[PDB]
Amino acid sequence: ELDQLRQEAEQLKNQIRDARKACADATLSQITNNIDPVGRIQMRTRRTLRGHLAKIYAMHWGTDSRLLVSASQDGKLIIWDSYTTNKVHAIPLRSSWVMTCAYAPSGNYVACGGLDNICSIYNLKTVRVSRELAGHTGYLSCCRFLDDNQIVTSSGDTTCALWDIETGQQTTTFTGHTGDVMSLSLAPDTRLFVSGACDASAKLWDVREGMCRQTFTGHESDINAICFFPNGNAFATGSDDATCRLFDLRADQELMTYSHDNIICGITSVSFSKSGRLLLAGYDDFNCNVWDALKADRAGVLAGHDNRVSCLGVTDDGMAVATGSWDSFLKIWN
Amino acid sequence: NATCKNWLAAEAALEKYYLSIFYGIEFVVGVLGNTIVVYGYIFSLKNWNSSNIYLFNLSVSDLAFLCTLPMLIRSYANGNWIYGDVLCISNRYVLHANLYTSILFLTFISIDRYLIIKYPFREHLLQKKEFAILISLAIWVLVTLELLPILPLINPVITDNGTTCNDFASSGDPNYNLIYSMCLTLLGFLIPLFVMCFFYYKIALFLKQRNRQVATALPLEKPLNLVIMAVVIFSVLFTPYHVMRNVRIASRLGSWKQYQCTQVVINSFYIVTRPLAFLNSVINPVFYFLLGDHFRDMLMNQLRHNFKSLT
Amino acid sequence: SIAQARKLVEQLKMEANIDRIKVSKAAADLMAYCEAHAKEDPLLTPVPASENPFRE
Amino acid sequence: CTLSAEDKAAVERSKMIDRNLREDGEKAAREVKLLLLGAGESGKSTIVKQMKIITTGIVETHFTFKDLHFKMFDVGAQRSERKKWIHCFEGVTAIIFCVALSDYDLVLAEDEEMNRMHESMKLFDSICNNKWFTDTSIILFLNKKDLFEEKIKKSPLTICYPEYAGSNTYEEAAAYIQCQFEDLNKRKDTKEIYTHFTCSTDTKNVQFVFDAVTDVIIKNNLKDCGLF
Repeated sequence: ELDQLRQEAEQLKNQIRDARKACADATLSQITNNIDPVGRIQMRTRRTLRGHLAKIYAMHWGTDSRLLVSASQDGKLIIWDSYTTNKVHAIPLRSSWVMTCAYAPSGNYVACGGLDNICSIYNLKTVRVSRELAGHTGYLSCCRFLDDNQIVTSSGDTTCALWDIETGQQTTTFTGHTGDVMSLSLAPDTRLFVSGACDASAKLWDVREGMCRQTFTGHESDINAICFFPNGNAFATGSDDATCRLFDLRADQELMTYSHDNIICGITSVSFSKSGRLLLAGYDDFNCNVWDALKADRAGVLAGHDNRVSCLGVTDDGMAVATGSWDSFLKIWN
Repeated sequence: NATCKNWLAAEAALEKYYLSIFYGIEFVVGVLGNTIVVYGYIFSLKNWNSSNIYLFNLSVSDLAFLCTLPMLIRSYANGNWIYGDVLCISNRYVLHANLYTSILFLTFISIDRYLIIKYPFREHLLQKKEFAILISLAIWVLVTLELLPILPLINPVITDNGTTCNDFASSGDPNYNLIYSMCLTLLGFLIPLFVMCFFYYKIALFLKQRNRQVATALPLEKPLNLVIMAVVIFSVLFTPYHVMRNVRIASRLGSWKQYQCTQVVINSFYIVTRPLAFLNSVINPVFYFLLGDHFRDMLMNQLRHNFKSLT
Repeated sequence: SIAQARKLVEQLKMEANIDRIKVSKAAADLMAYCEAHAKEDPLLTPVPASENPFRE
Repeated sequence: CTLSAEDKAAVERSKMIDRNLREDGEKAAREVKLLLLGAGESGKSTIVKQMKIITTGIVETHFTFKDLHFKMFDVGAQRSERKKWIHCFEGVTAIIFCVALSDYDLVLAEDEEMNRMHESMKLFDSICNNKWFTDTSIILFLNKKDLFEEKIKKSPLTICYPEYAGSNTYEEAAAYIQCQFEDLNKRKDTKEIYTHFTCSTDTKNVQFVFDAVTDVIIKNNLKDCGLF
C-alpha cells in the first residue's frame, strides 16, 4: 500500500537523525583546541612536466612512488618518470574524450575511460590494448584497480560496477544512488569504498557483498572529489559549494567543515597526507589550499597554475605532491 | 621677413629649442609606450609564434632607438657636446642601426600578415617559430654590417679646444657622404617600402575579394582600413626625411648652387623634418599592439592581477 | 512505485543498526593516529636535502 | 661520464617520444571540429547523412570538402547531465544547431503542455549564452522546409506564437521564426549566427558549412594578427 510504505520512511529518517544527534556529545574542534598549530607550510615547485597539448583531466601515481601517469583531452596517455623529466610511455587513445586514469598497484597495467562509456585496460609489460569493458550507459567518472584482475568503475548513469578483466564481464553492480557518481575511493584494505554523487550524497559500499552500508549527507551541492583517511576510519569530500567536509564511519556523521570567506569556487579534488594532519584541495582559481585537518585552518597555499586545478595526488611515501591543471602542465611540490 | 639674416637666426632657434623639446616629448611618450608593450609580452604571453617574434623585435628596436635621445637633447639644449667622442659615436651608430632595423621588422611584419591570410593553419616554412629567430638575427647582423661604413664619416671635429660631434648630414666629405647616403636610402628605405606596399596591396585585394562571400555577417572593413593606414603612416612619416637628407648633403657639394643663403634654407627644412621620421618609434606601440582588442584586454587583465601583490 | 518504495524502506531499515559510537571517541582516535605518525610525514616535517629525492 | 649509459638511452627515448607528440599536434591543428546539437527529432540524422564521407555516447563523423577536414561530434546518447561534460567542447570551431520547422503546431506528446518549438528555443538560449561558449559561432539549420510550407496553409502560426501579427504563407512566417531564434543572442558584438533554410532534398548544406567555417577561421586569424 502507498500509505504503508510512503510517509513511513520519513519516520526511519527521523529515528536515524535522532540516533546520530544523541551521540554527538562533543565536537572535534573542542578536542583539538589544545593542540599546537602546525604553523606555515611552504612548498616550492621542483619539477614541471610538459608535453601535453590540451587540458589535463586525470592523473595517478602508482605504488612505485616514482612513475606517474597523466591523461589529457588530446588522445594521449603519458607515463613519466618523476625523478627526471623523461617520458617512459605515450599511449595513443582511440577516443579523445578522457576523464579518468588509473595505475595498477603492480605497475603492469593502466586504465582509461571517458565520454565513450568504455573502460580500456592497456598492458605495459608487453602499449597494447589488453581489454575493453563496455557495460555502462554513461560517461566514466572514475576507475580504481583492486588487483591485476579486478577493477571498480563509476559512471554518469548513477551506477558503479566491479568488473572481471579476465573474462570482461561485470561481476557486481552497486545500485541505489540518485545522481551521477563523480568519484570513488578505495579503503586501504580494499574491502569497502566510498562514492560521492551529484545528489549531494556519499555512500559506503562493501565490495564482497555489493550492498550499501551507510549514507552521508550535508553538502549543499554536487560532490566532485572524495578521499579516505590514511587509517581507513574516515574520509573527506569536496563539493561545488566551495567547502570541504570530513566524515567518520564509526560515529556515522560529519566531524568538521573546511570553508572560508573569499572562496566562491568549487573544489575539483582532495587528498590527504601520509599522516593525515594536512588536507590538500585544488580549486577552480588555479590554486591549491592546504588545511590543518584537525583545526580547519588554512595552513598553506600552492600557486603557479594558470587555468584550473583538475587533478591532485600525493605519493605513497609522502615525499611530494603532484598537481595537474587545465593549461597542460603538471607540477611537483615539495 | 624673407631676409637671409632672419633665416640664419631661425636655424639657431630651431636647433636650440624645437629639436630639444620635440625629442624630450618623444622620448617620454615612446619609452612609456614601449615599456608597457614589452611588459606583458614576456610575463603574460605563452606559445609564441612567428608574428609575435617580429612584433617583439620591433618593440625592442624602438625602445633601443628611444634610449638614445636624452644625450642629444641635453647637448642641443646646452649647445655643446660635453661627453666623450666615443659616446657620441656609439650614440649615432645605435640610433641609425635601430631606425633601419625597425624598418626591416615592419617589412617582415607585413610579409607575415600576408602569409597568415594565405595559409590559415600556418602550414608554411616561414610560419614556424624557427625561421623567425634566424630572420631576426639576420636582420640585426645585416643592418649592423650595412651601417658599419658610417664610422669613417661621423668623427668629432677637434677645434677651439672643444670637440664638436655634429650630425650625420653635416659631417664628412660631401662626395663620400653623398654617395653613402644615396646608397643607404635606396637599400634601407625604398626596397622595404616597395615590398611592404606590394604585400599590403595583395592583402587588401584578398580582403576585398573575400567580402563578396559575406552573405550575412560583419564585413571585413576595419582590417582594410588598418592595412591602408599602415602604409600611409609609414610613407608619410619617412619620405620627407630621406628626401631632404640627400638635398642637404648635395647643397654642401658646392657647385650645385655655390650659394650660402640657399644653404640656410635647405638646412632649416632638414632640421624641421628630422623628428618626423623619429615619431614612428612612438606611434608603433599604439598602432600595432594597443589598437588590438585582444592584446589590450590581456594586458589589462594581467595588470589588475599582481596589482594586489604590489600596491 | 510500490516496489521502489519497499526497497527504499528496506534500505533505510538496514541503515539503522550501525551501533554508533560517541564523537569524542572518534576525535580522540583521529588525534592519536595523527600524533603517532607526525615524524613520518615529509610534507609536515620537511626532511634535509641529503635525503630528498626531488632535490633542486 | 655524467648522464651516460642507460640514462643517456632513456633521455634519447624521451626525445623520440616528444618528437612524435609534436608531429601529432601539427596533424591535429589542421582539423575543423564542429559540435552537433539538436532539440530532438529535429532532422539531424539527415544532416549527418548529407555530409557523410569516409559504442555509445560520443559519435564521430569525419569528412572532407575542398581540401578541408571536418570532424563532427554528436552527443545524442549522453543524457546524464550537460553541466558535467559540456566544458570538454570549449575549443570547438562552431556549433551546428538543428531545429525542425514543422513542430510549431504539434505538442511535445509528453507533459501535455510543453511545445517542441519552445523546447528548442530553451535549448538554444541555454547553449548560446554559456560561459564556455562566448566567442564560438553557431550555424543554425532550419529543417522541414516542405512540411512547414504544407502545414502553414492550414494551421496558422499563431498556435505557437500568440503575438504573431501578419499574413499566413511560407514566407513572412519563416522569417519570424528566424528572427525569434536570433533574438535570443545577447553577445552580438563577439558572436555571429549563420542561418540556413535546409531542405530534405538539398545537397548544398555542405557548401554553407564550408563558407561559415572559412569565415570563422579568417576572422579568428585577423583577430589574432590585430586587424580585427
